[PDB]
Formats: sequence, C-alpha cells, structure tokens
Amino acid sequence: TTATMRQRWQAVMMNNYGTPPIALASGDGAVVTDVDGRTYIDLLGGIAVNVLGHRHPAVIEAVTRQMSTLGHTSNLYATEPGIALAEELVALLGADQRTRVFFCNSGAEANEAAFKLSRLTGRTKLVAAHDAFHGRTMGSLALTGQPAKQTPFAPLPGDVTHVGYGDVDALAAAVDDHTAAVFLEPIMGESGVVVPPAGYLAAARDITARRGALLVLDEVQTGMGRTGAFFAHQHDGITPDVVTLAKGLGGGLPIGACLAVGPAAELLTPGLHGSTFGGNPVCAAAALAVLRVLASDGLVRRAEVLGKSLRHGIEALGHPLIDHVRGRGLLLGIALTAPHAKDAEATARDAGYLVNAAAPDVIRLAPPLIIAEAQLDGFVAALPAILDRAV
Amino acid sequence: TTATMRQRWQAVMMNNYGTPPIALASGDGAVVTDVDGRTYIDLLGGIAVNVLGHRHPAVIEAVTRQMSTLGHTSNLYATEPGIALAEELVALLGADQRTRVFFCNSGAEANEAAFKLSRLTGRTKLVAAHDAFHGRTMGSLALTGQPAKQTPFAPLPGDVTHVGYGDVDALAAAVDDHTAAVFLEPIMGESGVVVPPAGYLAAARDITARRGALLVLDEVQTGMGRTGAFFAHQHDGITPDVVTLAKGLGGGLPIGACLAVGPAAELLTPGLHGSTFGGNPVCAAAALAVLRVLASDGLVRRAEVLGKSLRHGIEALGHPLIDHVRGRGLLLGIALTAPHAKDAEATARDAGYLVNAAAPDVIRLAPPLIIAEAQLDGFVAALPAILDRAV
Repeated sequence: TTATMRQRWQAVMMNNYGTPPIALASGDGAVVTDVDGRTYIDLLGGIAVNVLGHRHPAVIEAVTRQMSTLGHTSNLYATEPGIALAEELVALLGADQRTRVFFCNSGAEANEAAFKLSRLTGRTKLVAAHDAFHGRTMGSLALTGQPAKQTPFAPLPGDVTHVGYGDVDALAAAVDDHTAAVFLEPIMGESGVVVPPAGYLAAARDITARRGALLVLDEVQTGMGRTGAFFAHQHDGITPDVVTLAKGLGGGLPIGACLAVGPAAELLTPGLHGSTFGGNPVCAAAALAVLRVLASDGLVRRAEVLGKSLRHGIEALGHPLIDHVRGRGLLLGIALTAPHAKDAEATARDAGYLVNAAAPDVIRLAPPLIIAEAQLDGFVAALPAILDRAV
Repeated sequence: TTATMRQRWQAVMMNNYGTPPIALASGDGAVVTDVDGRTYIDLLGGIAVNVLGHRHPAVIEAVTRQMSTLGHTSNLYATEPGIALAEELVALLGADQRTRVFFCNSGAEANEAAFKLSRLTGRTKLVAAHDAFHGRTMGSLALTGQPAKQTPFAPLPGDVTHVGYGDVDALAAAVDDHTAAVFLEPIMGESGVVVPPAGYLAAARDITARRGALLVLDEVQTGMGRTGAFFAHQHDGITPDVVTLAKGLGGGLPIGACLAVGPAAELLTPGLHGSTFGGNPVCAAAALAVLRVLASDGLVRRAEVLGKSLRHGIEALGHPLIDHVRGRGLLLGIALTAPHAKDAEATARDAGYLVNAAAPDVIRLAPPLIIAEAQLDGFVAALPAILDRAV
C-alpha cells in the first residue's frame, strides 16, 4: 500500500525531498502504476530523464548485453562504449573545431567539470542567470541562481554574478576581461520553462567571444532532442565553448557529460580531473542505445511536431486560468493567471496525469519522446476540468 | 587492436586521465580480457569498485529484473529498491540513534552532501588530512588534501584546515568550537593505503564530540566489507555522525550514499538538497544484490581471512624491494624500499596482473571479494620476478 511505503520512507530517508505523495511499483512506456494499482500517464518523464519511457527494449538489450560482456573498469583502461558515445556526441554537436568529452554521473557533476574548466582560463569571475538551475553540489550550487537553495550553505565558491535571464544589456555589462565563463540554460527548466527572447543566445555568444569568456550551455534538461534539435542551442545557430548533458542522456541510467570545443577542449591535462564511474561501459551502452533509437525512430523531429500540436491544443482551449503556453518541442510550460500550479498538479494526479508545478504559476511538462499523440490529446481534453478543480 | 582503440580515445576524450595503456574488451569474475585477447587477473577491481567482480549473476539478475519492472522515477515518487537499500544500510551501520540516508551517484557527491550537512551546523570551519582523497568536485576537492590537484582551481569552498594523518595532537589543535566537521578516511586509499595508528579514529571521535564538531568518515573505498567489517570504522568501536559510501556500493553501477546519525540526520529539510538520479531503482537494486551476496556467501569474513593470508605470503617472500605490507582485509598496500611502484605496475601488467601504483613507492591492491585463493597465490609467486624486472 501507499501508506506503508510512505511510512517506510519517513523512517529511513533524509527529509531533503519531503515525503513523496505516491509510491510507484511499475512502468511501461509512458504509463506508470502505483503500489495501489492506479495507472498514470507520465507527462514529466522523471523530470525529463525518461526520454524513451520505461522498459524500452533497446535500452534493456544494451544494458543486459553490456553487463554480460564487461562492467565498470575505471578510466585507467580504455573501453569501447564510452569512446563510441563520445564520438557520437561530438558528431551530434557538429562543431567546426576539435571537441573533447569528459564523462561523469550527473548534471551537477557535468557543471562541476565545466566550473573547473573555467578556472583553467586564469579567471575566477563567473556569470549566470537569476533563477537558473545548474545543480546542488558546492560548485554547481554557486552557479545556480536560487538564493533559497544557496543561503544555508554559504559561503559558496566564487566569484559569481547573477543577471536577469534574457536581458542582453545586463549580460554585456556583467561580462568583462576578468570573466572566466558565462553559464546559461537555453530554456530555464526548473524555474518554469522560461524561454529567452529571440537573439539572446546569439548575443551571449558574441559578448563572451569578444571578452575572452567561455560560453557554457547547460543542456542537461533541454538536450537529448527534446526541443526538436538534439541540442536546443542549435535552433539559434551558435556553437558554445562548453556544453553539459545529463538527465535523459542515459535513458534513465546515471550518466552526464561535459563537451568542450576548440581551445577549451585542451584545458584539462592529465591528473587535473576525474570521476571513478565516469564513462563506464553499462551506462555508456545505455546512452548509445538512446542515441540509436532517437535517430532510427526520428524522435527529435517528432518532438517538434508533437510539441507544436500540444501547444496549439492547450491554447485552443481558451481556459481563463492559462495566461500562455511556452517552451519548445516536448519541454512545455503552462503559465497560469493565478498561483494554482501546485493545486493543478494534484488534480492532474487525480485525473491520472503526472505533471510538475515548477513555479507557483507554472505547470511543467517533459514527457517521454515516445509518448503517443493520443496520450497528449487526452491530457488536453482533460485539462479544462483539471484546471477548474484546481481553483 | 589496442593501437586503434587508444587512437580513438586520443581523438575524442579529454586528456584529464592521460591515455590508458590498455583497452579492455570483456570481464568475468576477477579476470578481464583486452582487445587483443590477453587476460589479466584483476587485483584492483577498477579501483575497489568491482566487489563481486564482472558478470556476477546476482547483480545481473537484479538489474535485468528491475529494468523490466520500473526504471528511473526521480524522488518525486517513492520506490521500493531505494527504501529497502536505505533500510539495509542503516541496519549494517548499527548506530544507537536514528540514522537517515541520502542517495547520490558518486563518492564526490556523497561527500558534497556531507559538506552541505556540515554547513547546517552553523559553522564553516572544516578539518581534513594531508594527502586525503575525498573527490574532485569543488566541495569535495576542498576536502581532498592534495595541493597539486587543488591549486589550479583555487579558490575552493572554505574554510578547510589540513593536518597530518594519524597525528592526535595536530588534530586536537586544529579542531575548535568553530569547527563544523572533521573528514577522515579510516585508511587513506588513494595516497597509498595509509593506516592510522591504533586509537586514532577513537581519538578523532572524542575530539570532535568534546568540541561540538561532526565526525565524517569517508568509507567510499574502505567500505563494502573490504576490510573484514562492513564499515572499516566498525573495527574501532566508534559511531561517527556521518558516513559516506560509493565505489563498490553498486557492484559496478553508479551509486553513492550519505548516512547521518542522530541530530545530523535531521539537518536536511525539504528542498535543501537533492540529486536527480539518486536512489533510482536500477542502481539500488544492484546495490541490494551486492549486500545479499556479501551476507549469503560470507564475503566479509573471507576478505579478512584472505587478506591475512595474502599479507603473510607477500611478506614471506623476503624480497629486498618490499619494506612492509599494510592495510586490512582486501585493501592492501605493498610499501617498497625504493620508488619503483610505477615500473612494477607495468611489469605486473606484463605478467598478467592489474595493480595500482598509488604512490611512487606503494603498490595498491583492492581485488574483488570473490577472487580465487589460487589467483592470489599465483600473484604472490609471480611478485619476485615482477619486482626484479621493475628494477
């Protein structure tokens, strides 16, 4: 039962998440089942992680095959899956200069690697955006622009200046010849699927390039083809100096990556960084499978098509509680006219849909890329009642 | 070929590890095979991670079963394997007070969690040991006692004082009523399997208790029964406030944990920490299988027995290059009378054995706990020629 599982949680887990309201038992595709037998359509994908849903045969085959071949070895040894995965990610980035890859286990670790890269420029000033989320480790938490999550842990590593997201003049004013790097999400996910103004990422690329600063794009949430290009920044035709990936990279298995382009790719020399589990064969094999399915099933182009019809469908409702829909592909935010997103999260759950109240007035969707249009259509048809009940 | 694999590595990988000298293709138990078909006895376990070796049936079964049931969900949802793993780990720690668990993906992340815990004491001063290794992210790197690895990324999070490992009075002088926490490895692994004097951890527990500081024990490398007790600190009859685990926790799959005891277990409140992949069902299922096998096959006791026999056999060789053997159970250092450990690593490789030059004069062993006594016997008999060729 759900009550017993929550009691077991509260007896042993640290309370850094609160107590989960539901206990999940099984999942298949975009449908999960709780321990009481209720089914839910998963419009959140474990916070954009389950790009291929649950029990995808290609991921299961890749992981089972690799476990029965060769597991963890450490980076004292070269192994094929990590090398092939690095090759595939470099090809997908499509940069004009040599690109090199560092693997790790999480988005926070990927941004820690980028943070350390920034130190090797000889500069210590960093710029990020108010409300950005880059991770919860000491370095990535300094880049995160969420004071409630930072203040109890001060002092954090320096020297970070936060500016308004999407404000070109504010960014130009903050970046100078002492700036090691600028960190930006192409769409701010955790804060409410905040999409920047047209031209902003191109401006950021120009500002940083003129000032000798690295441009680091955090694609941990916007990557893996979710927005209809493999990297969301590719919609703007720019090439950053550093890109970080995690979440959906492994289809559920823990893996992150830091990609560095041109001179930034040579900053890390032997002995200056590492991670025991980074690039291990099983997790890399999972990520290779995800890339293969994305390509074979055309799921990147599909995410744009599904995301456009979903966005159109929500706006066509004309519900008075919805101010606007924003985002791109299958990263979508329903911005509300009143702070009822947490209530709508609960009433969606009553209706069999898993969504996220990313802000008091924003409902975030990040469904599996294998989700059926029919399942999305069903959510849109259910949404007027969900929102009515929310108030 | 090995040359082709190394050439591919050098074309795509960041150079933070250098280029691995061999490329591994498969593994089974304590034997790994490179891309040219050569087999090696794995006396390092991918740096103490492969506790049950490669292709352990129990781990394969747990992972394949869980992948076909429910994958990643995030901590927005309660799931059985993580709760069960937290229960099992709290049982193995056996603390008198309530113990709570936080899951993450790595040793660095587990010590980052402990670092953030220490902030919630209201103090910002921290103490660690010269040459200690606690990870390579910005917070854990501040704790790591290696100035050569810290200097290029300064400034690091503060305020950390380092003292000589095993020195009771240096520790007592450094710990005061402003000290948030003391971080110690029960045996310093990465620096050369450095064992502290008798009573030292007990003194650290008394010093921290009298000054109101947390004692944090990093069991990332010394845990998982490797030393003949599940946690190495249990040989000393102390209970720390915080314990961190990773490496072998998942038998190969990436998972780490921070355990906190008593008042320290209540410091983290909702929203103050998290990790997207932490506690995910597949890695937790793997870790549960490792715990089951350690218990059912009596591998903790076996580690002590085999470790004693191994140490005795190396010291019986009477080889002039061997000063002494130190460590406990199956974490061993061969301390040499001259700095030939790096050369001995290569000549051991020629003889078909994977070992680690942890220091210029220390060969580190951390074999799978399922290693065959005959595989160890063969290593001991081969060691004289390995060392002779090294010189």
